[PDB]
Amino acid sequence: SAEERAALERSKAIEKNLKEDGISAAKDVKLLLLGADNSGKSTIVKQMKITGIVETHFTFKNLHFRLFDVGGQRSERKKWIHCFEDVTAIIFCVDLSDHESLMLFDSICNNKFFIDTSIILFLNKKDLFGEKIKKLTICFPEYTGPNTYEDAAAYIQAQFESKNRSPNKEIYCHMTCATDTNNAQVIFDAVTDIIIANNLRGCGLY
Amino acid sequence: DVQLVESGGGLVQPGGSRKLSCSASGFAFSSFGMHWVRQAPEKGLEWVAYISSGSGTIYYADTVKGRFTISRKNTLFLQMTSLRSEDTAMYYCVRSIYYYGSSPFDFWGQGTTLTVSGSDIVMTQATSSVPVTPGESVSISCRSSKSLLHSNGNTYLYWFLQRPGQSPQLLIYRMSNLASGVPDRFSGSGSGTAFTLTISRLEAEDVGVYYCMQHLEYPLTFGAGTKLEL
Amino acid sequence: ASIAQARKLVEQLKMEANIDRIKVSKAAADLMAYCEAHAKEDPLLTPVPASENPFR
Amino acid sequence: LFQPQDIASMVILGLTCLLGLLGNGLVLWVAGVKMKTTVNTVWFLHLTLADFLCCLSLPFSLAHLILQGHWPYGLFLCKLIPSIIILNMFASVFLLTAISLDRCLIVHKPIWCQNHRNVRTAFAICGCVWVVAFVMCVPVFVYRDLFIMDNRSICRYVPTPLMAITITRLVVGFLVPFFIMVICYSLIVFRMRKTNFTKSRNKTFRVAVAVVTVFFICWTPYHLVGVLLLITDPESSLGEAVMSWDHMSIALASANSCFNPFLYALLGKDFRKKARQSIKG
Amino acid sequence: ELDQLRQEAEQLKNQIRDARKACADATLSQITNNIDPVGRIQMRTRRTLRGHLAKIYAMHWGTDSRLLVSASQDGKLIIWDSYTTNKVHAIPLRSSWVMTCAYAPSGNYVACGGLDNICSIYNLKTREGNVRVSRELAGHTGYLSCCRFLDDNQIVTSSGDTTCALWDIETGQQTTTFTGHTGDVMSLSLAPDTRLFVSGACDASAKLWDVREGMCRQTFTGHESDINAICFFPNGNAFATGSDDATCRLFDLRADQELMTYSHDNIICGITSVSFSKSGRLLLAGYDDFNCNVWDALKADRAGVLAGHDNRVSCLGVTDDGMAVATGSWDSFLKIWN
Ligand SMILES: Cc1cc(C(c2ccc(Cl)cc2)c2ccc(Cl)cc2)sc1C(=O)N[C@@H](CCCN=C(N)N)C(=O)O
Repeated sequence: SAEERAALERSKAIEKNLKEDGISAAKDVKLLLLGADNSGKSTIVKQMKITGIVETHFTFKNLHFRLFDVGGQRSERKKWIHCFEDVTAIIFCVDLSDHESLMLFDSICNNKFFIDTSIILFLNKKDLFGEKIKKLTICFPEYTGPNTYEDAAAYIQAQFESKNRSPNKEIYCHMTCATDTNNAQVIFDAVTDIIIANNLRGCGLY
Repeated sequence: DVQLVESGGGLVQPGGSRKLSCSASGFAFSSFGMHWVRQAPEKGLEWVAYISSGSGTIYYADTVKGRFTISRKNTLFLQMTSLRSEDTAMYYCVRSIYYYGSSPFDFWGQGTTLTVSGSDIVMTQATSSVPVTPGESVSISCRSSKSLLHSNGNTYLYWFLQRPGQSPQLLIYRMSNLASGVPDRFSGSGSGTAFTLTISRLEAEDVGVYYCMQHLEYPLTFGAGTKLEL
Repeated sequence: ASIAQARKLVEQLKMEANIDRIKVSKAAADLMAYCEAHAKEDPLLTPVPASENPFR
Repeated sequence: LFQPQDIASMVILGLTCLLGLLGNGLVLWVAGVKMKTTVNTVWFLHLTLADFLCCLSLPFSLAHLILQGHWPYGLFLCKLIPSIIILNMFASVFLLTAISLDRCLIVHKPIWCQNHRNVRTAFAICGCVWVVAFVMCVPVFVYRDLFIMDNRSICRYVPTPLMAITITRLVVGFLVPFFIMVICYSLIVFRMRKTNFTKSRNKTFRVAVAVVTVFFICWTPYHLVGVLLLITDPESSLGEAVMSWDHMSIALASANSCFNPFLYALLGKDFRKKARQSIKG
Repeated sequence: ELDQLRQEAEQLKNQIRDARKACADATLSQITNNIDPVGRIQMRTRRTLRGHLAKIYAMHWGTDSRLLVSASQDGKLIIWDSYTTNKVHAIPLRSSWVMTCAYAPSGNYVACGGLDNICSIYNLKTREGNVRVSRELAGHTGYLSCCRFLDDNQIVTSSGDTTCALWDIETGQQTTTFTGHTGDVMSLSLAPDTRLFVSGACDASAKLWDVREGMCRQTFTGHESDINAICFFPNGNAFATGSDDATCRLFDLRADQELMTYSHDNIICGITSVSFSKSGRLLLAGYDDFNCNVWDALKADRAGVLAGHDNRVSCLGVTDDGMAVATGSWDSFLKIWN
């Protein structure tokens, strides 16, 4: 112990700094964006403004939301999806312009690593969907019902809800036409509900 | 590049007080230990004070305790009180960073001339003066009181070179390693008590005075100094 | 279009097929000889005394 | 040879000390060697430690009861032991109340519990609770004397200081904790009856009523006897009727210590899985 | 035409298969049957370094068998001192998605990479007392999975773009590239001679490259799923790869085929890391089933268990002199066995 005391002091100081930074950096709220190519992700990511991981952070109502996008990774999803195990939620976007989106939703809902992270569901091009209906049983050959806007949209929403298998997770919904910027409020409400549920379940009372 | 410019020295009446500062720029001063070493007009180097990183630990020599205080942007201070006759010297400023594989006592300042009108490991150098012509090989020996070969397997001997009219530069640290920038001509070895430095193909620029220092436990005591003059 | 890929595959197979091969017994003997020869400086399959252990 | 109520007390305290030692040691070991110090596990750690220490101190009092007086020790133990016992009991009660308040605040204002909730805050609250318990248990330590007046040591001790201490203990142990617990859990359930809590409100209500009823059963007769004995003059049928059950009243308060880990720590399914996995080690 | 090319390919494959089957005069198991076994090997934890906050994805030993570096997804890459469990450095990262690490043979550089398709270089011996990013290589499209230092002025990388390329840490340009893999490349290892290196893609195949002439030499197949690790025998003549089909295998370079298969019925989890011993007798493999096994490298029988981790183990590697073993898992703990 001639001059090893200085090294020990340096080690203790950097350990303290590491702990302080780690605690100070854990208050942000993570998220994630998934969906098809140009299926409404562009509209929402441009509404709030601000080729690997693309990150955005904006403070809303004293909550710091971090948003990730991984659409630029053209590889198998089973080799990097385990990195996002601890995200607080997952945001999924679908457009009613067109099995392409329901298959991926079913795949992500039944994944082993995501048995507790809720999925917030957004729908886009509602009026365009009505126009296409006027100009809907081709996309749903098994559709047993009238070709009207309300019934078709409701049945497609029910088909979205049917793929769920794990009771521990909940799936919300919101209709949009890629022309409104009200998504911040609904994201805030869904995220605060998810936070309350996760914390209460952590305490064990839920 | 790296520079430790300093100022604050001048003629002071006996019993007075003065403050000195060691300005530092060019590196991360926030995580470097700072020493203070002094040298009389005729005698050899001595030790004055030391302050660690974060102001955690402070030490002082035997003849300075209480009188002077070392305190720490990028500026270092050393408050001086109750000046006496022996205080006249040219004080230097020395940085040092300690971890596994580091090189303490690397850079020295330029000095501020100041004038006023046992358990300690003792180092001895018998060769006070040695006449050597250029083109030959020399050897210098530094002995100690207590063995410097700790149980870790590391010896704590240091060798310094001070060219005429300049500031000392580190040449060999921990008795076997060569500091950065020094040519491989210089080599030092030893065991336990007998230490010896070997110089090959002496050049004109190698003239000066060599010092021997230990770092086993504070306080630090220098050697007498061997003048390997031409 | 895909003719380049087929040509590359054919060239790679032609290069691979020209290697020189030996019986497995020689390689097994080499492995056994290396394993037995260097058995004195492997402190994992032998219990090193606590006197020569820096992790103790 | 033995009072029948004292026989029942002796056997139930034996079972209580064995069960509490086993459970508290198990949970302390599991939390110490396997789990980390997350935000929601510090409270369980502190409560389990207090219960474990009280269970450790209990068999000495069992020896007291078995010996039937005849204090063998010096003045220091006659001064020490009751104060530490009371410290541990009141610390357990305060930790329970703080847990309930935390569970209410985690729901009433979610945002404040997202930015200003960390480990240091929980540690500070626990330390404040412990120092409050120490300040609450010092006064009994203040007035301990080793009287003998007979062939054997007889460690003993209407005057106003007795009234002051008993009333303040009654207040801080029974009035504030009960009101805080009922208010917090009423608010939590009322918030749970709003929306998206269909899966809950079945386990939540059961857990709330179970915990509150257990607390009430454990801690009602102790304070009731404490007030009844001093308030009403002794040496009566009521005086005997409040003296006799005193020796068999702290029994249930101490059994609360071994009941708490099952109702609070063992409720979590993840903790149950971890304990089951670690039992095989 | 296309039929002629297909027939030629089939004939070439038939010739390769016949030549490989001809050399299998006898199996290794028959030869190794007579030699004595090693018995039971028991190992105990000696230290534990608790500094990280999130999952650990890599751990590389220093060249002097004293210092180690650990990379985690918390955005830090600490440097440890094994003999006293001390922290010596701490390097914050720009990106928090890192799944690789390396440590220079001369002890003056540290490399990291991840999901941002960029390989970084760090300088440890600056004169200003801080660690500064000397270079940031770019050009890969897919995520980088492994990277090793050939010397102080070169580095070899294997990325998710199904390619491997050799860099130059002086000018930062792709000096050479390697092609031939139809899937993601998730494992790379360089020979002790530092002249040849083998890599494992994610289509159940492993290939051997040449650094100098920049082309393939041989292809080994026989697995069933994506390979996740690879390493070299100390003799430099054989390598052992552990796939996701719960089976490790041993390949001989000269024999151009496999030698032994390492399977256990009780184990179905996929191997995430393999590593040999100093004398080439123990093959200490890590498992996704929360534990580690110590296979005897010659008799294909188990010889111990390195139990003690609370989650999947993501790394393992012995020292240069074969004295210690270091494993790090997803529970943010690194333990030094012995
Ligand atoms: C641990 C313990 C053990 C106790 C046993 C006991 C019997 C014989 C001897 Cl030698 C020692 C102990 C006991 C039973 C009845 C009686 Cl009258 C006295 C003691 S009491 C006790 C404790 O904490 N007591 C205080 C609590 C103050 C609250 N006010 C109330 N309870 N009225 C108390 O005595 O009241």
